[PDB]
Amino acid sequence: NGAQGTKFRISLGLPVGAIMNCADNSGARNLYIIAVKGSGSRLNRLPAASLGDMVMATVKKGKPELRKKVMPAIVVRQAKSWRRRDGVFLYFEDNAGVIANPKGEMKGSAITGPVGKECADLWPRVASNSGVVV
Amino acid sequence: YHETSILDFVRTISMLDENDHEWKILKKLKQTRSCIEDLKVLKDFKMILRWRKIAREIL
Amino acid sequence: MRIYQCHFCSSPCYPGHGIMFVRNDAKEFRFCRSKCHKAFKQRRNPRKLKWTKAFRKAAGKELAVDSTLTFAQRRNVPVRYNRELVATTLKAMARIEEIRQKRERAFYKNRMRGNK
Amino acid sequence: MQLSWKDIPTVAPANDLLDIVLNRTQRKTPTVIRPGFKITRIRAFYMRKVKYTGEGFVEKFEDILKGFPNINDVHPFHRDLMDTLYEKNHYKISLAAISRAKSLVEQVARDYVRLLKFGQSLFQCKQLKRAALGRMATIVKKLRDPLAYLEQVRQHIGRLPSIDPNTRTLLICGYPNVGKSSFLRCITKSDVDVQPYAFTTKSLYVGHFDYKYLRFQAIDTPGILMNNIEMQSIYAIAHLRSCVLYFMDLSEQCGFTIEAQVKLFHSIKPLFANKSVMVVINERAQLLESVKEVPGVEIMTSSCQLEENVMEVRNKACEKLLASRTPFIPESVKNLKKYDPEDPNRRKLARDIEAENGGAGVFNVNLKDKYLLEDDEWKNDIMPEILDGKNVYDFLDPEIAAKLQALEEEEEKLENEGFYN
Amino acid sequence: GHLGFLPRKRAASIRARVKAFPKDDRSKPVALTSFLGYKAGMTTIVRDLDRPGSKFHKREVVEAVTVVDTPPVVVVGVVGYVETPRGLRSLTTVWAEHLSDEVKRRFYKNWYKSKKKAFTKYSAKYAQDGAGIERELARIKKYASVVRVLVHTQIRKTPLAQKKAHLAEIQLNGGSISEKVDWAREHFEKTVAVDSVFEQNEMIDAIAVTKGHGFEQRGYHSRTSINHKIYRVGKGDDEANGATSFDRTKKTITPMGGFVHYGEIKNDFIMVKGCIPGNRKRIVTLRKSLYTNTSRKALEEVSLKWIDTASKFGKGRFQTPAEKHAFMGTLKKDL
Amino acid sequence: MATRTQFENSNEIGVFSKLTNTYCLVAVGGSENFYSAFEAELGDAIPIVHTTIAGTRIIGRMTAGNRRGLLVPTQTTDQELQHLRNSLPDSVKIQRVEERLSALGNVICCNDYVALVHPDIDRETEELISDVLGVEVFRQTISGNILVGSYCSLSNQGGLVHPQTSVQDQEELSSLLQVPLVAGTVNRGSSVVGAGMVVNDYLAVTGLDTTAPELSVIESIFRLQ
RNA sequence: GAAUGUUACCGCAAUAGUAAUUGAACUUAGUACGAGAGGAACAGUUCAUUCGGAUAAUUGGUUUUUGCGGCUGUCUGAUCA
RNA sequence: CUGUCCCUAUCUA
Repeated sequence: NGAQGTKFRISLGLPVGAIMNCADNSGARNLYIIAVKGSGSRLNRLPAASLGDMVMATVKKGKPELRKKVMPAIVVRQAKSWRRRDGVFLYFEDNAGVIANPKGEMKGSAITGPVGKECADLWPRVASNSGVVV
Repeated sequence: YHETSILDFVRTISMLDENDHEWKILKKLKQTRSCIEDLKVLKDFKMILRWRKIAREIL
Repeated sequence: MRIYQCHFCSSPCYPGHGIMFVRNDAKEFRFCRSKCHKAFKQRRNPRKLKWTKAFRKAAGKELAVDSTLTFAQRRNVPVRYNRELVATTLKAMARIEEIRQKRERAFYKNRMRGNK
Repeated sequence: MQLSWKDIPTVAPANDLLDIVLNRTQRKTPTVIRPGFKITRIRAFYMRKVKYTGEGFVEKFEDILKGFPNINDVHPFHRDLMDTLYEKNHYKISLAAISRAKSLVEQVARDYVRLLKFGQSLFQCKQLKRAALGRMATIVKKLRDPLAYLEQVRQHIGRLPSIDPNTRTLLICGYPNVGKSSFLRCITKSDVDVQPYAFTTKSLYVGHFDYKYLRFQAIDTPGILMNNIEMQSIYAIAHLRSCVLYFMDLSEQCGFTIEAQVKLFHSIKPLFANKSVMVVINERAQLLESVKEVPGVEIMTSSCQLEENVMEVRNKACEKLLASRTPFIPESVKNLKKYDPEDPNRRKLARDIEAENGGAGVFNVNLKDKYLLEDDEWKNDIMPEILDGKNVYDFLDPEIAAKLQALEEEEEKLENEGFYN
Repeated sequence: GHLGFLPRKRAASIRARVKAFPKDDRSKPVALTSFLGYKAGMTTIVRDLDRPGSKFHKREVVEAVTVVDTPPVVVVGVVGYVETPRGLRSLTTVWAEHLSDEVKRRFYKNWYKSKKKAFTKYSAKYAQDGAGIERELARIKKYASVVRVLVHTQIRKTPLAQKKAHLAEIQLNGGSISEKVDWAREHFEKTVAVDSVFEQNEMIDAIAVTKGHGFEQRGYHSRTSINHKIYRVGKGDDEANGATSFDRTKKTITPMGGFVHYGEIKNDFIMVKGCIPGNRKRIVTLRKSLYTNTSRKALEEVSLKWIDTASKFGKGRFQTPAEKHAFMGTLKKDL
Repeated sequence: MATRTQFENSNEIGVFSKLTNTYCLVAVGGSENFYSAFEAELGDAIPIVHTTIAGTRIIGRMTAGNRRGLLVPTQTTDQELQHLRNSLPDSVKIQRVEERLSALGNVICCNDYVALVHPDIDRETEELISDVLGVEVFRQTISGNILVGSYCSLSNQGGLVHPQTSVQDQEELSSLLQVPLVAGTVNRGSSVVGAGMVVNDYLAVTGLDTTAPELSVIESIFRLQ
């Protein structure tokens, strides 16, 4: 659910334990990555997420309601240089993500800041709640 | 995104229209416009601070 | 395909070459090579580097404005793509490039003449 | 769950369950040891095998207990429905038998593991392990009858209907053999023939239908005249929030006289009086006045052999249950005919063209010949868009001839003055 | 690791001889099954992707394609192979009576000190009233069940300084082995165009020795890469070979200032997506898929949009000197 | 009146396509069943154009416009703009917009007479929208919702607002536009009304999961029948 | 690395090993099935995880290019260096 | 905050 195509192996720069700003008006400040769903288990490799990936994260900062809980999160910014199909390499300002249910429905009424094109084209609901795509 | 009128920087440090007569007068000075509005892209803040001090002295 | 203009150096940026940066203002910074990207990371002013095209334009070492440069205006209004229009535009582009070369040479000669 | 317990795992008989557990114990765990091995090693090996067998038995028993719904702890309607088909006390005793078997297996495993560690020889350890396995088999063997009963009730419960008492619903009641299921056939997707013999339906039938966009479904019942088939209908009538329709045969069919049917309806009235009842009649008609003594019951004179009044009854049952700047439209759209899917002559859509060309993974939609142009001769656009490293799109524009002429005039006016030399 | 690639020892020679050849359809017209060449750097290509189903359908995609220098190949002889219980056996061989200085040098290790008597005796007997060459041709036509053609590369037409050609055998896939030798006879001392053996969008599999790495022994081993599509085939005399139907700029595919560790492309070349085993200046042989691997990716054509030909040494902002001059303008040393 | 379909086993009909009273836009894909359904519903009555925006299939959200003109974001390539011009009649203006809020479909909710835009949108973009599209523009937020385009669908016959719209907000929007507005849901209770369906003066396309009461409400609010 | 007239070139193959792996996106699918709830599959195409062989076409990393330019310090009486 | 690590690569004597 939520996905709209097959994964594209973009550069990974968000291994487990990373922290990223919550780019939504849901009230959460940051998201702590605990695991990367859909990733491969390599020998000693830390599961690494990327733009457009769905991962499980816990709200380490924000209102107490979201604290200590775990919910699926979608990465909207990676900040790591990766090769887009349109020739030029690009990287975002900083790491960011959003919190949504496994069905792709965003908890926040609207997303803030730039949104990766790959994630927008793979998560239609994210693009629906996005205002600045790239 | 953060957007503020640097024209009003005279009344301000925390940060770092030609119709108004005040900006027209401030433009007549040998300073200035080239990169004042490019704060994020700019040590050049010293020039902006000097321009602000000059404007305060004039006004 | 687009031969973009580097934000810092203003040089053409062919596909693949260079790197890109994304700002919260939705604008994209294109750098033709790692040198320009590293210079921008240090927040150096492009108008204060002797080798940047912006400095040369501001410094007057090269023609800042010319009639031939108006043809390169970014047109956001598309056209019906008439083949005759395409051929005329190609010929005009070639002639304008020749005229721009001639005018740049004349400007350089004017700036150079006087070294007695 | 609560609707249909089709997810219950199969209850393997005592012989099958024991065989599966023993095969799992023999396969997964190791079985190679020697008398010369360390005594502690042999003790640990035997204890591990016994513990694995006990854990497998416990897991099987726990899965059986969890999958099976506790009749007492289920919705009263479903509870009584299960009680009518399966004796509630017998089912509870059967479940308690499985629980007792699991407890005995756990106790045996713990006691033997406690005793097994003290074995002073390989033979003693082997004998203790064999005794534990025999105890487990005997405990499982005694459960043959309850295990078979559990398997039968599991295989029978899966096909039971997913009745939803909370939702607004209508119940088809009446005497048996009155074609009560014919109304069901013509009002919903259900499929049960007239079958002129009375007790065709040994179980309730349910069918869904929609009225005024609100969800509805109808439940069929064998009928009433003290047996399981008849008993289950009583609880369905009582507990369900559905309205109940009474079917009567105004003919020699079913042999029962009109007086007998009316008397039976009156006798069962104290049970469905609050259900917003309706009567459908599938000096003779004079007795209908006595039936009408109940304010809430109507008299739908009809015959279930056709759709003479099923259409009106469908709406009546639902009604009773509920009682309880200007726009711009291009002329082309209004003139274009609708795409009739069944007509072979309908306009060929992109789907037909793709099918005639090949699969979806080999046919590529061509945008050429679709977009408009001044001249269709050059529809095969090959726009270069690049010239000596220059973006043509930044120069493409009409009336550029005047600009070129002005530039030429400027060049002429600059050359005659000797600007270049 | 990969036990299938063991032993990871040094290759027998720089020229990795082809172990297997594609199927032999004895009814098809006579044609070559392999071609020689030399790797010449690499370049980036951006093109549209006509591939239904893929999300990037009707979209431009950047890709890297290698460039191999393939000067016209010249045939100097043929080999007849008979079938025996111990495998194929070469019963006899023939030559054209004329051998270029390159192959003559290939037969000598100290050329300048050699007397250069490579084929004087054989050539003298070749000029008789036949009965020496026709006999061998008839013997091949009679007993041989498969025929291979001997050819060599025109190193003297290559910007490399090796000055020595490499002999290589190529299997003939077409007509009966009598038609094979009949066609070969008409090609003795002749040259075969590169575009005759391959065409655009055709898939090929390369075979060459990879870069050596010394002790770790690593590298310098023979390797085969399959399913490589040909994006464009050009000619040395075809000016503007790098000019796509869209770019239409009169610039050669040779990068500004020449290739890195390689000269300039002034002969026929083959452009194939992806990399190839070996490095620049390494001799590479090209096969065609070893079988009918005509998948949709192979079937679909690649309409080139732009070809990168900037200065590969260091960096590059322009594709031709004219662009650099126009952008930079006149300079002090210009006038 | 309305139609229920799904694009590539997806319920976000409006995300992957845009519908107007004179033209329609759809994404590019091997499974053209979406295009087949559009042709069945419209056929040759109005042009159907396949066009990606910056290579995205969410053109329905990246671009916004009306029957009088079309707007595309900066990320749109020149080739895409040329294809749009060729495939679109000259009667409909095409104008690239340079703004931070590139999500025109989510930032701009526009009909043939009036349009709503994100208040943060700069004055120049608002003036360009008013001129090219020839429609009045007012900065507004539906019951505090910032993404008016995604959470609001507007048409000359009516408009659908997100379910959490306050009654006062509904009345204010109805007075501003003068067309009746009633809160509702699409895609079986989906809060993103503007993404799951598209609607023009005569045609409405919604997700297959939309319930019959939802379809009836959509038809009634838009006065289809 | 000598060896079987010598020297060089092109070859066959007994033999030893061997490799690819699994998943998901869409016409087929809202079709069969099914009262509903839900919901297949073949053939086709397009991607993906791990593993392995190669390349640096673009990008990241690396500088006894020391290649350039600047900076704290001292010496050639100083500046050029 | 760091190459301890995901994941290693490069330079010097």
